[PDB]
Amino acid sequence: IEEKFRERLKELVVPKHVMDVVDEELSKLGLLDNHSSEFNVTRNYLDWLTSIPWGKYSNENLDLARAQAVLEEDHYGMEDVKKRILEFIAVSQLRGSTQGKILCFYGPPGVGKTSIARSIARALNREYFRFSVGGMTDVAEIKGHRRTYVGAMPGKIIQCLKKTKTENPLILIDEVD
Amino acid sequence: EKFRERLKELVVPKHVMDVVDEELSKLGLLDNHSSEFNVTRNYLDWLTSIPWGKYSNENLDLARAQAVLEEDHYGMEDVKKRILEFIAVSQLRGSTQGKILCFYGPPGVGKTSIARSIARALNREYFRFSVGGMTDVAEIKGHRRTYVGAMPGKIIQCLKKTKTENPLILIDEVDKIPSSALLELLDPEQNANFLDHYLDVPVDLSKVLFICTANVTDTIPEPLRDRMEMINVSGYVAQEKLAIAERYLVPQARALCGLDESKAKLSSDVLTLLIKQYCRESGVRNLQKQVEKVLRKSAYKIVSGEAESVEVTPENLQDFVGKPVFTVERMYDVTPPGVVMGLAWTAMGGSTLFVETSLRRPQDKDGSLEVTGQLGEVMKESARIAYTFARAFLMQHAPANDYLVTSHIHLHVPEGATPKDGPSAGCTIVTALLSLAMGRPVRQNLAMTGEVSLTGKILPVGGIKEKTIAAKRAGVTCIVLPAENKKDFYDLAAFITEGLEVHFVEHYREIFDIAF
Amino acid sequence: KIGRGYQGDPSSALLELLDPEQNANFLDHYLDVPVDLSKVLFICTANVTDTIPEPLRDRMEMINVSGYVAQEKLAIAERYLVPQARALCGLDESKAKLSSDVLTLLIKQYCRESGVRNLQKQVEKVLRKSAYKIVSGEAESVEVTPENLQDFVGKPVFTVERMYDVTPPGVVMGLAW
Ligand SMILES: Nc1ncnc2c1ncn2[C@@H]1O[C@H](COP(=O)(O)OP(=O)(O)O)[C@@H](O)[C@H]1O
Ligand SMILES: Nc1ncnc2c1ncn2[C@@H]1O[C@H](COP(=O)(O)OP(=O)(O)O)[C@@H](O)[C@H]1O
Repeated sequence: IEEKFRERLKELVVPKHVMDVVDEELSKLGLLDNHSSEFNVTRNYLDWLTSIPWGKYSNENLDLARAQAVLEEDHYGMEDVKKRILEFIAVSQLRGSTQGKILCFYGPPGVGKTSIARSIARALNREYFRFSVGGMTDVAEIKGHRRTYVGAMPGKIIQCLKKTKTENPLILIDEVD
Repeated sequence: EKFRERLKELVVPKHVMDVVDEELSKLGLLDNHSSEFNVTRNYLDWLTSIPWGKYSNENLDLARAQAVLEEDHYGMEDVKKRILEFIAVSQLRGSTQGKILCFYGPPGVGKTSIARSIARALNREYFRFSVGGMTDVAEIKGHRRTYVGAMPGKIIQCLKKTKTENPLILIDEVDKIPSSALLELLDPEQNANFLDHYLDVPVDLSKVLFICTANVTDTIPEPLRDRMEMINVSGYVAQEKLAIAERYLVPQARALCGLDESKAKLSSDVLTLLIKQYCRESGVRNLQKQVEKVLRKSAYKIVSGEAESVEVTPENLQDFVGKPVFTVERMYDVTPPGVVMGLAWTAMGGSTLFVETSLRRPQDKDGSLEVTGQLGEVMKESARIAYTFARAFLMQHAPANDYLVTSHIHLHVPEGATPKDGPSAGCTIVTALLSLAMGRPVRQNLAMTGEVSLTGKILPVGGIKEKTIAAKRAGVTCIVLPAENKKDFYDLAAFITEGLEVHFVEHYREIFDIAF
Repeated sequence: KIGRGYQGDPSSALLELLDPEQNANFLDHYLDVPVDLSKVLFICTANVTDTIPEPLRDRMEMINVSGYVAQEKLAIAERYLVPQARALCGLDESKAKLSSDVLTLLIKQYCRESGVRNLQKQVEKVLRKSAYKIVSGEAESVEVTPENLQDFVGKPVFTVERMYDVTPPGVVMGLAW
């Protein structure tokens, strides 16, 4: 029903283009015939559109002392990673807005890269999603399929957004090599 | 009403009760016997089917757990010990829901029956559903009520069948699997709140115990691997295959075929003939197939009028199973010069191989070695390294002996071993070349295995269990192993290594001394 | 039935028809009364072990039906194939006869596949080639000999093996399977 979709947006900050798309799809749903193929298509589409956290951010811990304690508590050593996270927090504190970076941890297996990533998420109070690019070989697993095709599921960043329900999710891409 | 007393007997949650009475009043606007009537009917039937508060009492008692585990299965002492450790840890922690157990090993070892045994031991309700390339979520979560194909799914069907909120769900063949659905099924953050598609109301899968089985772990996704505790289930030796067949396989199959003991029999001798001839695996799957074949043909016999009571002795066995396969045996009872008995760890299991060498041209210029056998790059490298070490060893030990460095040899290693541990025959190749160069045959009943480096260090190998099993089965009295496999050889059993003079070595020189 | 897409017919719709426990209440969309198919013997055929979805592949019991040896093929050709081909082409046994010798030769040099279809094709070809003569008036009767068989079935597809009444110093006889 259009009610659920209209309501799931009342707690978001939806951009104008997304709102245009949602409105035209809702009119299309109103005009379509129930439990038909096109209706299922438009329903799945509106579901995925209205289950994106459009203006929601989680509130981060910017206290250097507490973050440093949380880091020193879960892992020994790793001074490069810990200094990098502390500088990240200092720069995010010198501004008001939230910051976005792209880091790469490389090293032998079993040295705590994934675990320190989870600990960084805990210290920053962000969410935490991880997907593997370990051997994947189809670009659709990242970019998504059209709506025309039968399977038609959106990527994996869209799925991590829908899951974490926030826009500061600390994605972890394992095995990029 | 039927549905009313249904929900009255069991402890319903409030939101569920609200929704069910809502849909019941929605049917109250009667639309008798239509699509929108039977949809509501099936919805309410599934709802009053699902158990809501009722559960099964558990039993974390180690004594009864041990009794059940030893009764339901033979052997598997280490797997049983791991199960008891899990049970004790889960009694201490009290939750019994932390990490998922996953048994892996060769096919036919009965890692699917351990789940039933565990359900019996924990007094839970068992349920199994397999995941072989399902590629869909509709098996787990189901379909929507709008589709003409409207099914709740595997989980809700399990709940309706067990009538229990805390059953045991085995997941078969994970390594053959769609996976994100399993993640949402196993993660305790969302098991407590599980959403079926055919049932918009959620469900609580927090007290549910999940087990997994697989054939190999490498193909299981690393997300799941991070969430499973792997238990290794190994194959059975012939001595315990016999016990399994006598106590479980033959009674089960005789029940399957509608017979009983007074009409169809299978002696220990014919059973072990089956085990050693018509089956060369590490499980009991092919043995179970052969036993079912025997019993089906015996049933046909006793129906056709003849043979009111049939007996299968090792002489009339070809009437049932056919002609003996895997009959080929030791190729050399006294090996000539240039032939050595190595041990191989093949796919099916251990084997004994006869590495052979022969001069090929009549005897400046250097000699040459050509190698047959379907060898790969690594195995050709191993043959070259062994060749060079044997050359140098001879030119140091017998400096006047000119055989290796001038003659043209032909080496043949039989094609049994896996692509890995192919280099395990290095000491065998070196000894074959030395035995050919000198005029001496190798010690009489002597089998060997182990890797050799360019300077003669004896490097460790795998599959010591299979290799010593095949070595004993081939009638070998003296076995040679690398020195880093002392643990592997001594920690396997005592009824396998009794009359077996074993020699552990580190460099090749002492292999030479104990082989000549 | 390769793949299951929009309400896939291959497996989901058939497993509940081949599952021993499910079918006892078989729900058909029309005639919405779950019926029991308990006393029903299901025989499936295939020509590949794979390309059967595993949820069925484990429900059935694969029975292998391998090809035929030359003497099996000869017995089949004499019991069934030649009489049926005569009944179709309308030729009597006397107007054209196929000895066991010529049938053995045909099998040995023309039909070395696993089934009997190519053999039936060759027998039909011989019989219709002879029928043409009977009708065109020439050769009011026909006899097929291992010498003039090339006139009915063409030149052999396989190569003939040599034969040595006295073996030279180079050759040795051997038995093959
Ligand atoms: N410096 C460290 N301090 C504490 N634990 C560590 C450290 N390094 C590794 N570990 C432990 O090793 C385990 C496995 O590490 P993991 O994160 O799987 O390595 P990888 O980098 O391959 O993902 C983790 O559970 C973690 O607790
Ligand atoms: N140690 C054992 N004791 C009793 N039965 C066994 C044992 N090992 C295997 N089996 C038999 O093997 C069959 C199950 O094989 P299983 O190991 O489940 O194969 P898979 O692992 O491929 O599912 C069961 O019928 C079970 O009776």
